[PDB]
Amino acid sequence: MLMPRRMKYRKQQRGRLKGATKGGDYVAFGDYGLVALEPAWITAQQIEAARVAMVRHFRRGGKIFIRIFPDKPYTKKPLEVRMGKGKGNYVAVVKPGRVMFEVAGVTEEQAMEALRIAGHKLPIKTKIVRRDAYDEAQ
Amino acid sequence: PLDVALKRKYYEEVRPELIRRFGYQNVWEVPRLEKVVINQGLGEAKEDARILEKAAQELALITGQKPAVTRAKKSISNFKLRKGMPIGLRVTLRRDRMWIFLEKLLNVALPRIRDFRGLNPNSFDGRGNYNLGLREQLIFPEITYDMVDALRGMDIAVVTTAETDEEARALLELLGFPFRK
Amino acid sequence: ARLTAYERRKFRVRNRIKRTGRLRLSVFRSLKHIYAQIIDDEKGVTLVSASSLALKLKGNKTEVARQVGRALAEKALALGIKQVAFDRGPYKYHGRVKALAEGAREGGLEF
Amino acid sequence: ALASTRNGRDSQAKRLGVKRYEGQVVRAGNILVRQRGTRFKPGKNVGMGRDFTLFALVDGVVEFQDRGRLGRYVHVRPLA
Amino acid sequence: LLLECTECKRRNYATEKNKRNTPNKLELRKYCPWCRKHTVHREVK
Amino acid sequence: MKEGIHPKLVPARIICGCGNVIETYSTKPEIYVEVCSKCHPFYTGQQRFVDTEGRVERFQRRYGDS
RNA sequence: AAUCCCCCGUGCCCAUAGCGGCGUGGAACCACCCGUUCCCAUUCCGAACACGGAAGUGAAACGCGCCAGCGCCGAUGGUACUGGGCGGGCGACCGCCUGGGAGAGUAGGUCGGUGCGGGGGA
RNA sequence: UCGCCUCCUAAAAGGUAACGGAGGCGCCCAAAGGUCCCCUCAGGCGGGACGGAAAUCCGCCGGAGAGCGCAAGGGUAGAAGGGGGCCUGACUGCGAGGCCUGCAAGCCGAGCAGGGGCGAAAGCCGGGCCUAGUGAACCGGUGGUCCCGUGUGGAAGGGCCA
RNA sequence: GCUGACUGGGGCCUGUAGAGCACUGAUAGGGCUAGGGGGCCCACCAGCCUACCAAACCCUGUCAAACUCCGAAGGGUCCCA
RNA sequence: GCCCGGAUAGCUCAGUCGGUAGAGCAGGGGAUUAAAAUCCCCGUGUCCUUGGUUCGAUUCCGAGUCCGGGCACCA
RNA sequence: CGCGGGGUGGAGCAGCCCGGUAGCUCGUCGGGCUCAUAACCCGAAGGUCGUCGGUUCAAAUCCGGCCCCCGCAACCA
RNA sequence: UUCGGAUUGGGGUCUGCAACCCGACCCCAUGAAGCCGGAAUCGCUAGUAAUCGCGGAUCAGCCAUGCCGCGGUGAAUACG
Ligand SMILES: [Mg+2]
Ligand SMILES: [Mg+2]
Ligand SMILES: [Mg+2]
Ligand SMILES: [Mg+2]
Ligand SMILES: [Mg+2]
Ligand SMILES: [Mg+2]
Ligand SMILES: [Mg+2]
Ligand SMILES: [Mg+2]
Ligand SMILES: [Mg+2]
Ligand SMILES: [Mg+2]
Ligand SMILES: [Mg+2]
Ligand SMILES: [Mg+2]
Ligand SMILES: [Mg+2]
Ligand SMILES: [Mg+2]
Ligand SMILES: [Mg+2]
Ligand SMILES: [Mg+2]
Ligand SMILES: [Mg+2]
Ligand SMILES: [Mg+2]
Ligand SMILES: [Mg+2]
Ligand SMILES: [Mg+2]
Ligand SMILES: [Mg+2]
Ligand SMILES: [Mg+2]
Ligand SMILES: [Mg+2]
Ligand SMILES: [Mg+2]
Ligand SMILES: [Mg+2]
Ligand SMILES: [Mg+2]
Ligand SMILES: [Mg+2]
Ligand SMILES: [Mg+2]
Ligand SMILES: [Mg+2]
Ligand SMILES: [Mg+2]
Ligand SMILES: [Mg+2]
Ligand SMILES: [Mg+2]
Ligand SMILES: [Mg+2]
Ligand SMILES: [Mg+2]
Ligand SMILES: [Mg+2]
Ligand SMILES: [Mg+2]
Ligand SMILES: [Mg+2]
Ligand SMILES: [Mg+2]
Ligand SMILES: [Mg+2]
Ligand SMILES: [Mg+2]
Ligand SMILES: [Mg+2]
Ligand SMILES: [Mg+2]
Ligand SMILES: [Mg+2]
Ligand SMILES: [Mg+2]
Ligand SMILES: [Mg+2]
Ligand SMILES: [Mg+2]
Ligand SMILES: [Mg+2]
Ligand SMILES: [Mg+2]
Ligand SMILES: [Mg+2]
Ligand SMILES: [Mg+2]
Ligand SMILES: [Mg+2]
Ligand SMILES: [Mg+2]
Ligand SMILES: [Mg+2]
Ligand SMILES: [Mg+2]
Ligand SMILES: [Mg+2]
Ligand SMILES: [Mg+2]
Ligand SMILES: [Mg+2]
Ligand SMILES: [Mg+2]
Ligand SMILES: [Mg+2]
Ligand SMILES: [Mg+2]
Ligand SMILES: [Mg+2]
Ligand SMILES: [Mg+2]
Repeated sequence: MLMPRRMKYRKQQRGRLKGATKGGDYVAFGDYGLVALEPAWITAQQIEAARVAMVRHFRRGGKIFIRIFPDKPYTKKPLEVRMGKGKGNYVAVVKPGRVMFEVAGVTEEQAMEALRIAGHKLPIKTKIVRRDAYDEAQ
Repeated sequence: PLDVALKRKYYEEVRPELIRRFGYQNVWEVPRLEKVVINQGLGEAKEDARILEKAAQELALITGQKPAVTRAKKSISNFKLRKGMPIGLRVTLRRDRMWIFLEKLLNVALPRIRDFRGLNPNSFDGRGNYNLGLREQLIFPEITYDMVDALRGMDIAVVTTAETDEEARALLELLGFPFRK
Repeated sequence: ARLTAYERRKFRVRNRIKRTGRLRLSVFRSLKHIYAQIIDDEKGVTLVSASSLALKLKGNKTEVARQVGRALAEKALALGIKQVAFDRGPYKYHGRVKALAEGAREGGLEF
Repeated sequence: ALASTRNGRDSQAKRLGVKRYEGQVVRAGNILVRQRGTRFKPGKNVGMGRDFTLFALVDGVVEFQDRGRLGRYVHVRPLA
Repeated sequence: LLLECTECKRRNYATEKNKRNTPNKLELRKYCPWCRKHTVHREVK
Repeated sequence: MKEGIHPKLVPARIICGCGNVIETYSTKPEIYVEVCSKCHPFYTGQQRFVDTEGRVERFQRRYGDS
């Protein structure tokens, strides 16, 4: 689905969405990227919604990178009220300026119209990008 | 005794051959031979601690040293083995007593091994020491065959100052170690 | 293999001595000679020295040692030094090192 | 168990740490540092009790010493 | 198993712990008394 | 060597299919060895007695005369 | 005697002293080395520790150099964050002032420095 | 669920809540204690009869990832870890001065005296690497001792120390 | 009866924000490779191919209250004003 | 804390005028015309432990180990 | 959701408590007796212990997660 | 095991057009299971049962330990 195997701890505190993406952010694997303009918990099921929209969009062809991963467990109570925490029930924290997704090996006009679909499945505003000198060398 | 025929054979005619072959700026650089360590691993006597001191009596007789006993490092389930117990005898012999033992080994023991088309030459350990092991203990002259209750073999470690296998081979060859080539 | 047995026991006995905080009567002994040097730490400083080298004596290395002890006491006591602690370094207290130390009383002491 | 709550414990805080800082005047006996491992070793005129606890041996002032991979050190300087 | 050990005289003692089936013996060791100085001290009662 | 607990290890003589090995210096002097290989029977000082490989050799030999 | 240089101790800074490669040293120090009588040793072994030595060797170890492949150290500039003072946004969060200011990274650095004492040359 | 220990929450002193997130204790050891002396891990690669992923042995590499009786943390081979010899300081009489703290408790503690242990000594030694392994007081039991002893001598019963 | 909050200077203590991936874990893409998933040639040790399994290892790229090679601003405390 | 009763080869156990050890279902062997029962033979069981009593001790004195019932007590 | 019990050869049930050893009935397989089948007799085979993790030298056994099973409960409203 | 000779290695002999599949026999080597057989079950009343050898038919040869016969020695036990 997308999810770790093996966790150290089952549940973990919410924390803030403060700041800028802190890495990720420079477009390392592909010809075109999708970058986050807003912070959000992006869900294993939103990610896979986007991934499939793109493969469906081209031919089973192309190449797709993803590059954000849902390692943060997301609890919810049932309709109860208050005794303990839990349960269940996975997100990836995503700050502004991060490259998620990022396709390659496809025509610009394909990638861009697929990346546009892809971001319609996301809770945040997004930006399509290309690739650069600015994405350096390393 | 400081004489010991093999010791000699090493000094007169093994050393020079080695200097002639590899060629050596220094007297020390030419391989010496230190430490034959003999070691019997015996799970055989584990719950019986009596059987052991017979094996150490046997090892003494052929070595001329009483071995000390090795005891189990960690505890392992699958074959018995509390982390206490004696696993086997191990004797270090050097310096003369070493020699007088290797002589006997070359000229009597291995000859007495059933089959024996020769010592395996892949047992060199890559930094230039050599190891081998024997199935039965009665291939030695000091063992009378009526003093065997049960067969136990051992592991022999020939340690050498030779930095490499090649040189180490040469040393031992020249000393009369029969090799399967 | 890092940091040998020699250098462990080396440190081991120094450290213990160095806590009590006396002057240190340190002993180096080579296969040829035996030297002894009385140090005050926290100044990092040597005060009295004695060697089988600078005394140029020989024969029976132990007996040579008893002497370089008396040699140290005598020179040392001359500056007021009486109490110190025997470093013994990485050496068993025995033989040559024992001998220098039991030759280092008659003079400043407790060894 | 799992749900109701299996958690809920914690122990009392141990009020651990440094109790005298550099150049504070102390007296023989004052404990200087309260600590778990050997996190500061005893220095000049400084004792260590069986709970790893460091005290002044003498009246004086406390100096701190960072000896690199020899760890950190607390001494008391007399003029006691 | 709480431990109680007299010496020989004056029956006052000093107090110990061995909860256990060894040492199981007379359980005796040298101690200082309030009595005179440093006698033999055997376990009891 | 710790004095006690020990085999004597005194000079010896010793025997074989060969003559004596003067070397000895062993426990328990005057030992008789069954046979050695070195002394050159049985392998070294290669005798190659009794020698094998005859069984590919044979099938071709008495064969086509008959 | 100061000064310098080499060695031997022994401190200190605590890897800019490290690893690896290479080279070099035996007169003197030092080591390995000769032996196991004696003191003393090995859960077996004079390996180690110990003694009595002095024929040989700087092979090992140690010391001294030189190499930046690794390791270690590492700016300046710019950001992040932030004491204090103000704004903006439904929110998540964001910006301005003034003061403090990393981490990663880039440029580089580095094959140590040094105190006391001896021994020897100066 | 209720006392105790470890971690996080806890906002780089201490402290800090919730039917917040996770685990442990109610023991254990006459050696798992004191001292003197010695020794140094785990792992990996290579070699070695029965021996296998692992028993024991030999080589090189391996600054600690192992070990430290048990949870976790901190610590730790320049030992707190592993082996051995002597031993019982897992002493008695006290205790300068502090940590902590509403009280009462808890905790560390140099130093002096009596008599000892190990060590050539310097010295260390008032249990255990440390932080849980525990329970005011009142009632009473048992051992000792000097103290009290209802006219007096005893006894009854108390006190005091354990 | 000048010691106070506050403030200036100086020392020491700390492990948060930020960041990092050296530890503990998680983790995307690729490479190289143990064991095998056995296509099988075996059905003798063999035994090669892997657009599947894969440790470690290299390269790119990330995440963490109970991770830290690092680490501010501030905060505490003592001295002198 | 108590007193007492129970502890036996493989199981149940039955057995103290003290000098020797025992029986049924088991186990095995052997017979029994179909497969039970019923017949005939052999098992340290060191009879609940240690020191002590005399020739002798399952069985006698000092401590105990374990088990029950009915009592006790419990700051 | 909540508390309590369970999951082991084909079937039903022990063993888990107290770490090392998996047993009982039935079924199944091979022989026998019978003209034959059943009954009956003599032999045998067969479980990794729901599952994933952890503790230990060692886990059916001790601990945690998840998955099914059975039972209890769900009141003043 | 000087018991017992199954298996296997090598070497040959004879018949036969031909002995790989599938022959019998000789020699060297190899020497397996087997220490009187669970439940069960067969034969035999006298020259029988046991035990020992011999011939023949078929047939080139032969897997014959089979079958049909021949004699040597030679028991036990039947209350009922
Ligand atoms: Mg980055
Ligand atoms: Mg959401
Ligand atoms: Mg409600
Ligand atoms: Mg959108
Ligand atoms: Mg090799
Ligand atoms: Mg070598
Ligand atoms: Mg806490
Ligand atoms: Mg560093
Ligand atoms: Mg020289
Ligand atoms: Mg020379
Ligand atoms: Mg050299
Ligand atoms: Mg940097
Ligand atoms: Mg800067
Ligand atoms: Mg601000
Ligand atoms: Mg920087
Ligand atoms: Mg360097
Ligand atoms: Mg220096
Ligand atoms: Mg000089
Ligand atoms: Mg932490
Ligand atoms: Mg805090
Ligand atoms: Mg704070
Ligand atoms: Mg704080
Ligand atoms: Mg609990
Ligand atoms: Mg290893
Ligand atoms: Mg190996
Ligand atoms: Mg550790
Ligand atoms: Mg821990
Ligand atoms: Mg631990
Ligand atoms: Mg820890
Ligand atoms: Mg000890
Ligand atoms: Mg004594
Ligand atoms: Mg006080
Ligand atoms: Mg108080
Ligand atoms: Mg004290
Ligand atoms: Mg005293
Ligand atoms: Mg003494
Ligand atoms: Mg009351
Ligand atoms: Mg009372
Ligand atoms: Mg009176
Ligand atoms: Mg009266
Ligand atoms: Mg009266
Ligand atoms: Mg009274
Ligand atoms: Mg004022
Ligand atoms: Mg300040
Ligand atoms: Mg953060
Ligand atoms: Mg990491
Ligand atoms: Mg953090
Ligand atoms: Mg830095
Ligand atoms: Mg003022
Ligand atoms: Mg029956
Ligand atoms: Mg059937
Ligand atoms: Mg039937
Ligand atoms: Mg489970
Ligand atoms: Mg397991
Ligand atoms: Mg009601
Ligand atoms: Mg109602
Ligand atoms: Mg309603
Ligand atoms: Mg055929
Ligand atoms: Mg027989
Ligand atoms: Mg039969
Ligand atoms: Mg015929
Ligand atoms: Mg016939």
